[PDB]
Amino acid sequence: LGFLGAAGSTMGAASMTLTVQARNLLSHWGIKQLQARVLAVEHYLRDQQLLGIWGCSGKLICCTNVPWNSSWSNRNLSEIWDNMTWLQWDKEISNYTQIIYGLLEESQNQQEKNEQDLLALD
Amino acid sequence: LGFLGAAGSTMGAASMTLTVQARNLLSHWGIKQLQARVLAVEHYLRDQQLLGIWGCSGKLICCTNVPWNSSWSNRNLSEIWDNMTWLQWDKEISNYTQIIYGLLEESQNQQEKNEQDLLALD
Amino acid sequence: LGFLGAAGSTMGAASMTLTVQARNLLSHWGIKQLQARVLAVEHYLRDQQLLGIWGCSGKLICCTNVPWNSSWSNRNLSEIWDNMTWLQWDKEISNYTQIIYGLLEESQNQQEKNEQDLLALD
Amino acid sequence: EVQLVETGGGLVQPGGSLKLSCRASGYTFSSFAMSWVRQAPGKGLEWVSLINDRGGLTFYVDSVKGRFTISRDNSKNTLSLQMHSLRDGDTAVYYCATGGMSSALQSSKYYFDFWGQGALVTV
Amino acid sequence: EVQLVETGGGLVQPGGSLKLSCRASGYTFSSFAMSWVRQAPGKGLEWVSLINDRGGLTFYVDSVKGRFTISRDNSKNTLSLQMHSLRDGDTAVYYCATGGMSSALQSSKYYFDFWGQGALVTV
Amino acid sequence: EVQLVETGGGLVQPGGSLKLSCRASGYTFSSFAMSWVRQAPGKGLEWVSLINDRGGLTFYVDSVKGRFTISRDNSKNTLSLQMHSLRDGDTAVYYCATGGMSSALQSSKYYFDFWGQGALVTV
Amino acid sequence: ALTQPPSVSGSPGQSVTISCTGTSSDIGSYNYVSWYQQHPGKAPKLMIYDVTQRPSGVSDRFSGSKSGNTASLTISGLQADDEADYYCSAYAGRQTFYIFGGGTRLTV
Amino acid sequence: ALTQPPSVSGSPGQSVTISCTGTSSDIGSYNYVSWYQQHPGKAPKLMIYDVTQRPSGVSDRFSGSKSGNTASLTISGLQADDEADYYCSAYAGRQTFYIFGGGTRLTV
Amino acid sequence: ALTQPPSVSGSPGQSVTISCTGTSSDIGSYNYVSWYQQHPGKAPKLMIYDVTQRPSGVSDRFSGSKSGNTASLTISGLQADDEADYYCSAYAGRQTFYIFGGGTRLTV
Ligand SMILES: *[C@@H]1O[C@H](CO)[C@@H](O[C@@H]2O[C@H](CO)[C@@H](O)[C@H](O)[C@H]2NC(C)=O)[C@H](O)[C@H]1NC(C)=O
Ligand SMILES: *[C@@H]1O[C@H](CO)[C@@H](O[C@@H]2O[C@H](CO)[C@@H](O)[C@H](O)[C@H]2NC(C)=O)[C@H](O)[C@H]1NC(C)=O
Ligand SMILES: *[C@@H]1O[C@H](CO)[C@@H](O[C@@H]2O[C@H](CO)[C@@H](O)[C@H](O)[C@H]2NC(C)=O)[C@H](O)[C@H]1NC(C)=O
Ligand SMILES: *[C@@H]1O[C@H](CO)[C@@H](O)[C@H](O)[C@H]1NC(C)=O
Ligand SMILES: *[C@@H]1O[C@H](CO)[C@@H](O)[C@H](O)[C@H]1NC(C)=O
Ligand SMILES: *[C@@H]1O[C@H](CO)[C@@H](O)[C@H](O)[C@H]1NC(C)=O
Ligand SMILES: *[C@@H]1O[C@H](CO)[C@@H](O)[C@H](O)[C@H]1NC(C)=O
Ligand SMILES: *[C@@H]1O[C@H](CO)[C@@H](O)[C@H](O)[C@H]1NC(C)=O
Ligand SMILES: *[C@@H]1O[C@H](CO)[C@@H](O)[C@H](O)[C@H]1NC(C)=O
Ligand SMILES: *[C@@H]1O[C@H](CO)[C@@H](O)[C@H](O)[C@H]1NC(C)=O
Ligand SMILES: *[C@@H]1O[C@H](CO)[C@@H](O)[C@H](O)[C@H]1NC(C)=O
Ligand SMILES: *[C@@H]1O[C@H](CO)[C@@H](O)[C@H](O)[C@H]1NC(C)=O
Repeated sequence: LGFLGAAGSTMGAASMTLTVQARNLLSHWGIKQLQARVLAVEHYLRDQQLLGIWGCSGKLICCTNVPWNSSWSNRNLSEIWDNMTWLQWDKEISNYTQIIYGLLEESQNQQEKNEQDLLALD
Repeated sequence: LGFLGAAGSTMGAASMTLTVQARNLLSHWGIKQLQARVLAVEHYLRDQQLLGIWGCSGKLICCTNVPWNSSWSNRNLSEIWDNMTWLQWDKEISNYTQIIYGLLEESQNQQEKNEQDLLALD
Repeated sequence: LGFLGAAGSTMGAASMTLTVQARNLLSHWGIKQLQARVLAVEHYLRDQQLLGIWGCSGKLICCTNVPWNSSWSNRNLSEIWDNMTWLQWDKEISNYTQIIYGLLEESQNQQEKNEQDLLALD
Repeated sequence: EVQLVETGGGLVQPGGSLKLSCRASGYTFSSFAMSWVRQAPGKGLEWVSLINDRGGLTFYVDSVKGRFTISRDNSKNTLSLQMHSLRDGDTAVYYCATGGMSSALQSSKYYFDFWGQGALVTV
Repeated sequence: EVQLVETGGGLVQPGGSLKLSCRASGYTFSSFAMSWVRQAPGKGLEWVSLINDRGGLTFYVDSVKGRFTISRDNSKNTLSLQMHSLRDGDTAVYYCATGGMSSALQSSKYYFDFWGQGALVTV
Repeated sequence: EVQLVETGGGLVQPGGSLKLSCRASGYTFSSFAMSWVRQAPGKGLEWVSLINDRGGLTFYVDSVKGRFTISRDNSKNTLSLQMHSLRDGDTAVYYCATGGMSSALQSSKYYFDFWGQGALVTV
Repeated sequence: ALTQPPSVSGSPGQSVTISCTGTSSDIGSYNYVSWYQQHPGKAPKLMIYDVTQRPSGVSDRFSGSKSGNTASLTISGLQADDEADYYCSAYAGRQTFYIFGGGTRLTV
Repeated sequence: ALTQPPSVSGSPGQSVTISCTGTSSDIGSYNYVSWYQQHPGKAPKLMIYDVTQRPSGVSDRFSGSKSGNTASLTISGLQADDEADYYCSAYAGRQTFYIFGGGTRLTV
Repeated sequence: ALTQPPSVSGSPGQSVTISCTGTSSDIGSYNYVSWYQQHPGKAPKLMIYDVTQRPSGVSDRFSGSKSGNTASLTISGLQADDEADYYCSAYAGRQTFYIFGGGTRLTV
């Protein structure tokens, strides 16, 4: 395949190319070229910070404790993974992204506190 | 609350707003503005590198194996967490920061080596 | 020792100074100085991204499931760790670096998928 | 004045279920871990369950591990215990108590400071 | 038409070994988890082993845990079972079946949809 | 010449305690893992404890797990064993030995290369 | 094992119930209990899965339910063609994976 | 359980000791052994915690100590008002959390 | 323990075999089986390690092998100087670390 080769593939199939996409995020006139590189770095770091905040700091794929709400475009399970591409999915739930992210942050802080308490039990 | 809303709160109470603060670290004339952004990125990375070095790479809160020395401003336990703010604490132990950081780095390298040996036991 | 003090030491001995080296990666005319800092940041991030991709996101030392091939400059085990420096080792296997990296990426994606399946077993 | 006041209880058939509750005041409810302690008629004291102050961590004695639920509502200042699949061996006075584990920032206790009077449960 | 067809089997001395295999078609082999189920002569059904669709995760019933290997080749559409250190207690018909665990993206089943006819193994 | 020389030992009452030590030379002390091996009077050999070369990892046979401490001082080239809550069953010669686990960079052995003569402990 | 005691019977056209009793955590906590129809010398056919579902190819005669720690298979009006052994099985919490019940024989 | 054997007694004004014997790891390793005063039909009152501490509201009469795997409660000069059952309890390593001892009766 | 049954013997110049039988997973899965020569009142000497290796200082007389769950030590032509107890030992999967066999006596 190669970079974005999986863009037209189903969401399930495309889950096998996350490595490929991840590597291509990093790999006066001149000042505007320099500005663009700096902004690209800041963007990269923001995505990494969210993964860190959500408790998914070193994974391309991870699980969380936030249940999927049926209100968030319930489109079955197999229909999403086998008969839809990621480009379509990103529109199906575009109005829920901020809700989901907020939930992911909250159901991390709750976990860190529980872990901290357990480490204090002699 | 919001960004720095917890600054006047006790250290204990303020531990619940770490997420808020973390997100606001990332979120010729023009060249000096560009320079400032670059330096902010380097600062961010230095803090992340220390967390990585200390074995606390993806957590807002983590525990270590370094004991607290009573010489490091022993101010009880409940007094620190309930009747002090983080701004005050940062002055109470400002002369011990480098000592603590050095200890945190050493009591990581010792742990990585022990883990490495255990993974070689058939 | 200090920065690069271990460069002439054996590979084994030098494994104890990884912390030292890691910290020194971060710690019109003016525009070229700014460019150099930006590029240094991008380089740093590329190394961190690989460690993330390989499943070794927060460690200076980690293990993988890729076996060492004898074709990759088989030089025994104790000879490499006790009678060779890292500078020499980097030449002994310079033509296998890309092969090894590719294997390390593949034998991660396989692991993430297996972990994902296990988390779905009620 | 710290008070823990239990309610609920009564006689239930073996194989049945019931729920106990405890209201509390005189202290910040949300600042303390709580537990239920069993006083069988002639045994005096048995630990049953422990819940932390945020209501997220629960621990049980093995004998009720698959049957009892300990829960909290910090807006109501209420502790509660749901007991399922009751046995005759569970006949006891069940006491509401504050203590046990703590927040890890505040001098963990590992003992009980306050007791209610307890609900009587017969099975 | 989905078909699972077993081969191999036969009588082997206790302490010996043998290998079974199952060829399959009528479905994408690589899309389904598979298992072997034992039918002892008078017991009917015992689960023996489960393998996921990518051939990376295997699970065993404790009684064969240190003796049997379950494996797959998705280019050949073949499921196989290697049985070592055989016991008389392993006499049974061994069935090839599709089902059990799934991919976690596709409605995990936890049941068997298809069965072959089974190989007869005597020890 | 590699030598391991034990000291300490003697007769101790059951329920008492004692400490053994072993000095060593002819090799870099810090390069090898070490252990204590028990020779009961008529049993010959029992493994008791293993310590790695940096003195950070210790392993014990279950029978002494809650009673014995194995420790090292690499500046003194000394291995030591503290035995608490002694039992009559611990009467044995205790040997200082080099070997067992290794550094993971250096050909792990899983056998003992050198032995001292051992201290005699009677309980 | 799960228990499906011997034996169940009835005249053609009558309904019958085949039971399957578990323990506590197995069919009590997991809604993955299946039923199979086992012919005397043929591979078994799936009838019921989850609790109440049936695969295509299975007629309306076969239905079922679960309550407490006990499951059952119901045949709405028995045919002579149903003289088969019935087996129940269920998911076992990733510890033993699947538990089959001792089966039971249906006579028409 | 921990053992506080029956029974302890003395005349008013005499000191008494109430024992509590554990096993190995429970009160041997954890300095979290508490004592309670149990009245006949009333909730118990905390007297001692940790090893030697007492809460406000508890008088000087009650003190205590621990050695080896055995703990004890000391009453420095017994009152008739102390006719209560005594219970000891201790932290159990996050496995069973708390172990209560069988209690023992004090008669003045 | 591993079993090295009593007893082994032969005339000077004859070869002898000393066995060491394990169980299943210990010497079956780990190729870390060593043999020691134990003199009556002296510390033991290492003869064999891994399966077939011997340290410097050990002569050609001592060799060995492993098959299945059983290991053995072979002496190619017995000397009177070999009247020692022999012990086998092996790695035990990081659970018990090392298991020694009951030893056995060699008489020339
Ligand atoms: C799924 O999203 C819906 C829509 O926001 C949630 O329903 C709302 O829940 C709040 C909670 O107090 C109610 O006040 C709203 O009135 C609910 N909205 C509707 C339309 O009923 C629902 O709770 C979410 N479910 C989950 C599991 O998160
Ligand atoms: C706490 O800090 C004090 C002060 O640095 C440490 O005490 C010193 O320890 C070194 C160790 O060799 C001695 O040489 C110094 O003389 C000690 N200083 C004083 C004033 O006594 C102390 O060890 C630290 N404790 C812990 C637990 O780290
Ligand atoms: C070690 O590297 C060698 C050299 O690339 C590998 O050998 C090749 O394996 C492929 C696999 O199909 C064969 O087609 C090549 O012909 C092999 N080359 C040679 C020279 O034989 C070898 O498999 C690698 N071993 C491991 C363990 O990865
Ligand atoms: C494109 O659609 C066709 C329709 O059958 C399908 O076979 C093909 O695999 C699809 N390609 C990708 C990249 O998914
Ligand atoms: C929706 O989910 C149900 C669950 O069984 C499934 O049967 C149905 O086919 C799904 N619909 C689609 C469009 O996949
Ligand atoms: C988001 O809101 C707009 C508002 O009109 C709506 O049209 C759009 O379809 C919504 N998107 C989703 C994913 O519901
Ligand atoms: C400020 O001090 C008052 C004093 O009672 C306290 O109630 C209040 O919560 C404090 N505010 C913050 C943010 O801590
Ligand atoms: C200091 O710690 C002790 C430990 O019990 C506590 O009693 C005391 O009140 C604490 N002091 C302050 C100021 O909190
Ligand atoms: C740090 O050292 C200076 C030196 O005078 C001292 O005044 C200051 O109080 C010290 N800070 C702490 C936290 O002790
Ligand atoms: C340099 O080589 C000498 C040769 O003996 C050795 O002793 C010394 O330690 C080496 N230095 C380093 C830094 O390895
Ligand atoms: C190569 O490895 C073998 C394995 O035992 C070892 O004996 C030999 O000395 C090693 N060679 C070198 C140069 O270290
Ligand atoms: C890499 O390939 C070149 C090609 O000539 C060769 O000279 C060099 O030695 C090779 N390096 C290694 C590590 O084999």
